Amino acid sequence: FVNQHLCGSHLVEALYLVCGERGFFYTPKTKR
Amino acid sequence: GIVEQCCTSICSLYQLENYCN
Repeated sequence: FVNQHLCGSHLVEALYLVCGERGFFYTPKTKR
Repeated sequence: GIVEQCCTSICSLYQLENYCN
C-alpha cells in the first residue's frame, strides 16, 4: 500500500481510503 | 485519467489526493 500499482476496485477503495467519506470526483478514464 | 497511470505504472496517496472531492 501507500506507493504501488492500483486498478479498478483496488483504485476505487484507495481513493475512498485517501479522500474519506467525502469521496472522489473522478470517473475511470471516462473524459477525465 | 489516473487509471492510465496506477493500473500499468506506480502511483501513490499524494497523487490520489489530486482527485478527492
